[PDB]
Order: sequence, then C-alpha cells, then structure tokens
Amino acid sequence: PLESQYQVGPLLGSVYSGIRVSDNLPVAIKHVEKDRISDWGELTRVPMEVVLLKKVSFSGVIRLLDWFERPDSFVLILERPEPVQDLFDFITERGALQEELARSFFWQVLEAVRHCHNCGVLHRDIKDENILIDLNRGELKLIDFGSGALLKDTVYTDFDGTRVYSPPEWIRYHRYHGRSAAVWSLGILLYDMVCGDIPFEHDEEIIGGQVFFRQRVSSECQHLIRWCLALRPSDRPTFEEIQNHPWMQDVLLPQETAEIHLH
Amino acid sequence: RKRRRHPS
Ligand SMILES: O=C(O)c1ccc(/C=C\c2ccc(O)cc2)cc1
Repeated sequence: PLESQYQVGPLLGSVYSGIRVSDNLPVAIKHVEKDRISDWGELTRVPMEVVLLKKVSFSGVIRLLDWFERPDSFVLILERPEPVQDLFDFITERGALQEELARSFFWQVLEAVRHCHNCGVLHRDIKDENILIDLNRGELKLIDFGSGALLKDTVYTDFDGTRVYSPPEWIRYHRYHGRSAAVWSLGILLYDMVCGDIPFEHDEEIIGGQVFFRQRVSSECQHLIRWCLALRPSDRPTFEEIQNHPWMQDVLLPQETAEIHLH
Repeated sequence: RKRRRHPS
C-alpha cells in the first residue's frame, strides 16, 4: 500500500514532498498519468521513466526508491535532498556564477551524464531546472527522466525535452544523435551558468550559430562553450574532450564547493 | 531581461 508507507505532504511542483514512515527519510512523491505517457518499457509494463531510473540506480543521479501502479497513474518515490535548491532558482537568485563554482557544478553534471550513458540511458532534458543542489554536501543531482530514452548509436527522430536546449539539427531536420545532442545541451547549460541565463530563446538563434557573451567570461570558458555549441554535430567535443579541456582543470571537490560557495 | 523556465 502507498498511503501506509509514506506521509504525503505539500506540492513541490505533480510532485509532492513526503517522508518515509519507516525511517523518516525525506522523499519526493511523483505522480504520472498513464494517458500522458509517450514511451513504455518493461522490466511488467511500466513508463520508460521507471525503466531508465532503475538502470541508473553514485550520488550524481536521483535515486528511485520505489514505485506503485494505480488504475490511471504510476507513483514514483524519489530521493529528496534536504536542504535543496534546483539550479534554475539558484542561478536566478545569485546571477552569473563565478567560474570556479560553475566549473565544479558543470564537472558534476558531466560525471552524472557519463554515468547515464554508461548505464545505457539518454536523459534528453539536461537543463538547470533538472539539476538539484544538495546545499550541505555541495553535490548536484540530475532529475526528471520523463523525456529520456535508451541510449542508442542510431538516429533519433522523436524528442520531447526542452526546445531551447535542443540542438540545431533537431530544429532544422527533426533528427539527432544522442551524445552530440547531449553535448549541445551542456553547452547551453554552461553558458547559462556563467552568464546567468541561456543564450538562445528562438529557433533562428539556435540554428544561427553565434554566441554573444553578456558577462565577462574567460577566453578558455568561451572556447569550451563555443565548441559545445558547434553547429555541425561532428564538430562538437566528446565528453572526454570536455573533461580534458583546459578550463575544466583543478575542479573543486563537492565538499570544498559547499564550504566556499554554499555555506 | 526576462529569465524564465521552459516546459518540456
Ligand atoms: O525526477 C523527478 O522528476 C524529480 C526528482 C526529485 C525531486 C525532488 C525534490 C525537489 C525537486 C525540485 C525542487 O525545486 C525542489 C525539490 C523532484 C522531481
């Protein structure tokens, strides 16, 4: 039974705060309507989101603790850090991040996404809204796999993530490959971190392939961002090239990040 | 300028 094991609290965004009755562990209780589920998978027919969350169940990705099936919905019990703030609100309140802090955050996102790919999972909705900051541990967590897919090497022709983080080949041709599309969205994310908002709002900007910097950003960081946002997918860096880039060296540990920037 | 969330 679901109502017996968890104390349900208020909305967080349909996601409710909750506590596991057993050990008072804070959880997030996420409800997904069957009628709205695009892709299904199996383990027992379940939403693909559950499939992907199980395949990645490492503190860099959110942990699915349990799930239930109801007549018209599935209920997902997800880990809830406390205290937490998502990266979107964090950037809104603090503005453009110092590069040392953006380096630590971006590095942790890179490790999390590498974890997803190694487990056969393509997230397809990397953005600041889908990243939680554990404010005490300085650890970041990738959330909301509701737009994801199994990782494959062939072309994708469907997409349901965030359009302003989607790559130009999707805008123009309705096709993309998983890894190079992910690298594009990471370029958008990195620009977002060091400039305080995403660079593109309109399709014409996305396919136009021009990056104007609205804040002081080091030449090394600008180079990495522009590389990630190469118009031609084959021109984009691999994850290894990103993490070997000069800008990415000497990252802070998560705990150092918390003590210098979050406490 | 208006920074905003973007639904998926
Ligand atoms: O996978 C998901 O969809 C998902 C996973 C974990 C959470 C948990 C807490 C939380 C999220 C965003 C906030 O702004 C505040 C709190 C939510 C959603």
